[PDB]
Amino acid sequence: KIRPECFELLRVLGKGGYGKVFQVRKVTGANTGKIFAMKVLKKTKAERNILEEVKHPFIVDLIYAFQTGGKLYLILEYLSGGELFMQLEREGIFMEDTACFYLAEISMALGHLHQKGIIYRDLKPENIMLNHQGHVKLTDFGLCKESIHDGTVTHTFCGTIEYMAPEILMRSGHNRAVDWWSLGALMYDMLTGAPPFTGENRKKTIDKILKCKLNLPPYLTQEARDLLKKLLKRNAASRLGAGPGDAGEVQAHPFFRHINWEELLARKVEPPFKPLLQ
Ligand SMILES: C1=C(c2c[nH]c3ccccc23)CCN(c2ncnc3[nH]ncc23)C1
Ligand SMILES: [Zn+2]
Repeated sequence: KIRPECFELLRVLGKGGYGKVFQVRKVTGANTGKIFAMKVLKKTKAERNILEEVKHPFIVDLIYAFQTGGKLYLILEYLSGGELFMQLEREGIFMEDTACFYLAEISMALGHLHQKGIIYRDLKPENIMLNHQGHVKLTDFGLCKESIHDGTVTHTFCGTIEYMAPEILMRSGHNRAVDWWSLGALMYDMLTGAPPFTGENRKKTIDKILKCKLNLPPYLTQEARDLLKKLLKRNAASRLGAGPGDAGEVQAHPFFRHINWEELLARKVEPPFKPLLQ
């Protein structure tokens, strides 16, 4: 039987309005000494449900889950590699091979989610973690990681909306196509140093995202520009990935022509950055 006393708290990894995350050490049972991430939620139901259903090398693992008092406890694999964001922040702009690597792993995680009817919605780089090897882990399935909350009910607009598809901002209904939009916004951020549609304030950013007039920098390879054009489109249904092939359609793009998907998935491809060496 698992309970909070089975874990000593080592440090605060993050704290939001609705939850808090610790690095923890288990001190009982056969995983004695094992390090985990512990997320504590003040009761969140769809989050646990998703993690119990998903199982993929590029999606974070859920080890234990329990509730005691008013709190829900998720015990996740500890990811020492930090946020994808941190790497983008240090590098300024990714080389295309670099960007390619991460987008390729991500696209596989998204394939898995969609096959199970799950939508990630928001690929802002602080929502993508790296494991100790430097491989991608999607981690963000909870309510909202923010301190101050937009509106007073729903949590779409709370953090940056710079990677969110037009139809999400409009609340006009949406599907998995939004995730391929967000992949394009992430890809654009990686390659250019900023997301595709930014304003001076909130209102303007939304307006630029809705107008969706893409500026493709001339510096990028032909294959990169063509993929970005195919991802960042207002018409959700016409996005690469929006069709029957889902991730398949995206993975077959020339931009990924050097990817052995078998090797990538087995994590036998060397990540461009190794957190243990940094
Ligand atoms: C950052 C997180 C976070 C930051 N601010 C928050 C506010 C509310 C809820 C969560 C957060 C969450 C995930 N995270 C992780 N770090 C390391 N191993 C991890 N395994 N699984 C997740 C995880 C670090
Ligand atoms: Zn919020």
